[PDB]
Amino acid sequence: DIQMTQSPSSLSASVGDTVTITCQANGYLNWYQQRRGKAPKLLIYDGSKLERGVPSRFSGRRWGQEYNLTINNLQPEDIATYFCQVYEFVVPGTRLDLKRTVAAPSVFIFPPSDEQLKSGTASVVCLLNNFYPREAKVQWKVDNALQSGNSQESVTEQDSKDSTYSLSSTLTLSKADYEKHKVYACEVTHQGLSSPVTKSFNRG
Amino acid sequence: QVQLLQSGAAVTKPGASVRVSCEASGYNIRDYFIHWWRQAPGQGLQWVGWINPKTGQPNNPRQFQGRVSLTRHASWDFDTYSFYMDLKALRSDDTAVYFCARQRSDYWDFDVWGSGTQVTVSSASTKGPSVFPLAPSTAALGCLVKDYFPEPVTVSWNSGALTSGVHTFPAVLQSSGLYSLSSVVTVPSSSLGTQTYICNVNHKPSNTKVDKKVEP
Amino acid sequence: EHFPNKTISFQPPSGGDLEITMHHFNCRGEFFYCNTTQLFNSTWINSTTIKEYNDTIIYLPCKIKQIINMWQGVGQCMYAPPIRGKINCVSNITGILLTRDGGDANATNDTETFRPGGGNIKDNWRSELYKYKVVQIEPLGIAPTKCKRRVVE
Amino acid sequence: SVQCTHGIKPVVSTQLLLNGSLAEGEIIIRSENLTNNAKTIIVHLNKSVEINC
Ligand SMILES: *[C@@H]1O[C@H](CO)[C@@H](O[C@@H]2O[C@H](CO)[C@@H](O[C@@H]3O[C@H](CO[C@H]4O[C@H](CO)[C@@H](O)[C@H](O)[C@@H]4O)[C@@H](O)[C@H](O[C@H]4O[C@H](CO)[C@@H](O)[C@H](O)[C@@H]4O[C@H]4O[C@H](CO)[C@@H](O)[C@H](O)[C@@H]4O)[C@@H]3O)[C@H](O)[C@H]2NC(C)=O)[C@H](O)[C@H]1NC(C)=O
Ligand SMILES: *[C@@H]1O[C@H](CO)[C@@H](O[C@@H]2O[C@H](CO)[C@@H](O[C@@H]3O[C@H](CO)[C@@H](O)[C@H](O[C@H]4O[C@H](CO)[C@@H](O)[C@H](O)[C@@H]4O)[C@@H]3O)[C@H](O)[C@H]2NC(C)=O)[C@H](O)[C@H]1NC(C)=O
Ligand SMILES: *[C@@H]1O[C@H](CO)[C@@H](O[C@@H]2O[C@H](CO)[C@@H](O)[C@H](O)[C@H]2NC(C)=O)[C@H](O)[C@H]1NC(C)=O
Ligand SMILES: *[C@@H]1O[C@H](CO)[C@@H](O[C@@H]2O[C@H](CO)[C@@H](O)[C@H](O)[C@H]2NC(C)=O)[C@H](O)[C@H]1NC(C)=O
Ligand SMILES: *[C@@H]1O[C@H](CO)[C@@H](O[C@@H]2O[C@H](CO)[C@@H](O)[C@H](O)[C@H]2NC(C)=O)[C@H](O)[C@H]1NC(C)=O
Ligand SMILES: *[C@@H]1O[C@H](CO)[C@@H](O[C@@H]2O[C@H](CO)[C@@H](O)[C@H](O)[C@H]2NC(C)=O)[C@H](O)[C@H]1NC(C)=O
Ligand SMILES: *[C@@H]1O[C@H](CO)[C@@H](O)[C@H](O)[C@H]1NC(C)=O
Ligand SMILES: *[C@@H]1O[C@H](CO)[C@@H](O)[C@H](O)[C@H]1NC(C)=O
Ligand SMILES: *[C@@H]1O[C@H](CO)[C@@H](O)[C@H](O)[C@H]1NC(C)=O
Ligand SMILES: *[C@@H]1O[C@H](CO)[C@@H](O)[C@H](O)[C@H]1NC(C)=O
Ligand SMILES: *[C@@H]1O[C@H](CO)[C@@H](O)[C@H](O)[C@H]1NC(C)=O
Repeated sequence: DIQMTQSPSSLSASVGDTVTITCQANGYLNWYQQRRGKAPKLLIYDGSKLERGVPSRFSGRRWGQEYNLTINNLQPEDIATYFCQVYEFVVPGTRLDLKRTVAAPSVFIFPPSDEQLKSGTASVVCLLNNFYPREAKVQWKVDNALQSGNSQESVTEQDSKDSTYSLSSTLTLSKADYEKHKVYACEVTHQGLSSPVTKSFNRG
Repeated sequence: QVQLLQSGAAVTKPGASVRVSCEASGYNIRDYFIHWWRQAPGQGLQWVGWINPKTGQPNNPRQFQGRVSLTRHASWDFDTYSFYMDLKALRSDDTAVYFCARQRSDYWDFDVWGSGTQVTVSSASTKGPSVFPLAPSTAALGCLVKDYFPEPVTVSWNSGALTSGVHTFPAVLQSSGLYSLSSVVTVPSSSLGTQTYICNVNHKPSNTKVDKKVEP
Repeated sequence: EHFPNKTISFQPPSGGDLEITMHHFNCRGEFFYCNTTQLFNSTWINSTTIKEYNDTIIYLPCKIKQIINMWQGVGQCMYAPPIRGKINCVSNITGILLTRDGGDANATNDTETFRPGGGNIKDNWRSELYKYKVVQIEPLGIAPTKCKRRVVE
Repeated sequence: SVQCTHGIKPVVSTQLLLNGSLAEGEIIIRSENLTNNAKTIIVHLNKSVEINC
């Protein structure tokens, strides 16, 4: 029986800083850092021993059962995911990115053509662009009514230039429940924006 | 030097059999263990098993036992190997990348890692891409790449010339097994409604290009 | 005792070469490959029901091979000539080689599985020379004393 | 301390330890770590069961 835990895993830091992550374990720990869709790379093994061909900024603090991995002078290339690996159990990991780059989102609605309805399908999307932090609420409403369990939401990677984000909210509808209400709103509340914002659209 | 490499992407139908390979030749491989790791998309890693090149002895967790199988095929000089898996009776939500790694010491540290092979399984078999326009009323503009399978598809605007503030959202898959992703580009506020753009895509698994002339 | 609360289960070898899936040994010149799959399944939950049985003898099929690479890549390929007459072997079963199986990352169902076979040939000896350490004696020692060598004037 | 060891047989076997020795104490379990599944698990018996093949 080997138990695993992690730091709150929702952490961010600025360039040229130092951050600490925590793992609780009762075995051998090997730190792995992983890019997006790439094979993870071994970083620190045995808690404190440092692997050959690794930047010297890393460190390992073996104290009791707690574990630390402090990175110095945070550089842009350090933006990745980190997790501690034991024999079998592997923790979900951590998410690391730049911080504080606040930007107000903007709901963007684009009514489609009638062409896809000829094929018996409707599809409209609510877009949330240029915002940070990620957490927010994006929903659809039919003449300002509840709508849930019918939209698929996707978020692009962290925006490289402005250190921002962008959220997409694609909605699928049937025939009758689409044109029954001409105008819809997509209200979004977010930390970046000062006050919650609602949108309107027309088809013509 | 170690050049641990993994084969290319493979797609199979539900309930069928799939095979993914991995090779290692750049060191004394007759003595280090090999491990397989699979990672569900948007989720942490997951152990698959460990195989000994000495005897080919496999080992599996509880859930994957029976369904999975591990095998090695040595060369005559014991210098170049080729490790193969086989996941019989593929299930629905098992679409994940599969990693081959190497064990360095008794500390269970893995140094060398394979390239990784993308394996996806679903119904709604191979077909071309169809692109449905969005007509705008700063702003944006999207070319919804609907009803295509399987991944991936190239995306570009105006022969790739005009890519002002592109935002290609990752391909989210629906229940139907037909992939759909939204791609938008930053555009001015008052200038839209009169300008015309074009979206061009290519689906390598089906090898069909459709050019769409998006209009207000 | 060595595991807290988990019931134990057994299964035959899950695959690999014939030297692992099989019980390999030697008799008087020729080599045997006995399946031994009826001795490596069971389960044990709480010992509530004592499944008393009669004195049933167990018969194990045993294929016989001649061309063995009994060492993986360092032993020469062999060919044992057939041995004349009936051959019978009686021996001792003193130890069994086991191997655990990994757990799950979501929820263990209070059980662990053991599988026979496996292990390089070294383990067959590490289980016997386990009580021998080799040292050298350093027979020179130094210590204070109240005798000073009475040197002649 | 002994001058040198007792007899040892070079018998070779894979799944079972045929014709070896016995430990008078009890059923012993030996490993590097039982918590590490990679290493083999060696069990030792105190009441040898005869084999006949
Ligand atoms: C754990 O421990 C057990 C118990 O010791 C052990 O089993 C013993 O194995 C050995 C060898 O595997 C057995 O020794 C052989 O026994 C047979 C039995 O023959 C009897 O019957 C004949 C008549 O049919 C009588 O003539 C004979 O005297 C016996 O009563 C012998 O026939 C064998 O003799 C051969 O080997 C001798 C070695 O010195 C030679 O002197 C003899 O001439 C024979 O040699 C022939 O074969 C050779 C190749 O092997 C060849 O080179 C020669 O030129 C010649 O052709 C042999 O003594 C012993 O009986 C087993 N014990 C019991 C109780 O049966 C297990 O093997 C051990 N565990 C493991 C894993 O091995
Ligand atoms: C494989 O087996 C080996 C045994 O052969 C096993 O070694 C064990 O390691 C753990 C930790 O890795 C040890 O736990 C320590 O025990 C000492 C006993 O005095 C405690 O003092 C320790 O606490 C301090 O240890 C730190 C060391 O720097 C201190 O800095 C800190 O202040 C802590 O307070 C700690 O609890 C254990 O003693 C050994 N030996 C055993 C268990 O026999 C190894 O862990 C195994 N590998 C696994 C399980 O992955
Ligand atoms: C040892 O006995 C087992 C008994 O389970 C054999 O396992 C069977 O192998 C056959 C191969 O033709 C399979 O079709 C069966 O499904 C297996 N299980 C059962 C319960 O029959 C095993 O094959 C035997 N060893 C060898 C080398 O044949
Ligand atoms: C296999 O086990 C049996 C059971 O103990 C052994 O039988 C005795 O072994 C001792 C070993 O010191 C001998 O001194 C006795 O003479 C044996 N017989 C009896 C009736 O006690 C047997 O010897 C073991 N096999 C081998 C090859 O030693
Ligand atoms: C062989 O070892 C087993 C244990 O590994 C012995 O069984 C134990 O014997 C003691 C002796 O009083 C009892 O207190 C325990 O309850 C027994 N345990 C079990 C699980 O039954 C066994 O007696 C030993 N036999 C020989 C011949 O040495
Ligand atoms: C070992 O096995 C052999 C053969 O399997 C046994 O020899 C048999 O012994 C019985 C009883 O003495 C006879 O009825 C048979 O005719 C013998 N031959 C055969 C082919 O069965 C031998 O007794 C066994 N010895 C031990 C100690 O188990
Ligand atoms: C690991 O992090 C903790 C978190 O507060 C902190 O005490 C220190 O940086 C480390 N603890 C150690 C080394 O014991
Ligand atoms: C030799 O023959 C065996 C027989 O099956 C075959 O598996 C192997 O691929 C052949 N080649 C080599 C180099 O072993
Ligand atoms: C295991 O069994 C012991 C005694 O039978 C009991 O005290 C304990 O609560 C059980 N569960 C665990 C997780 O130890
Ligand atoms: C051995 O035990 C397992 C445990 O369930 C059982 O399924 C199997 O039928 C038994 N026999 C064989 C030959 O595997
Ligand atoms: C072995 O013992 C177990 C537990 O008592 C029992 O379930 C099983 O039927 C027994 N098998 C034989 C062949 O005696």
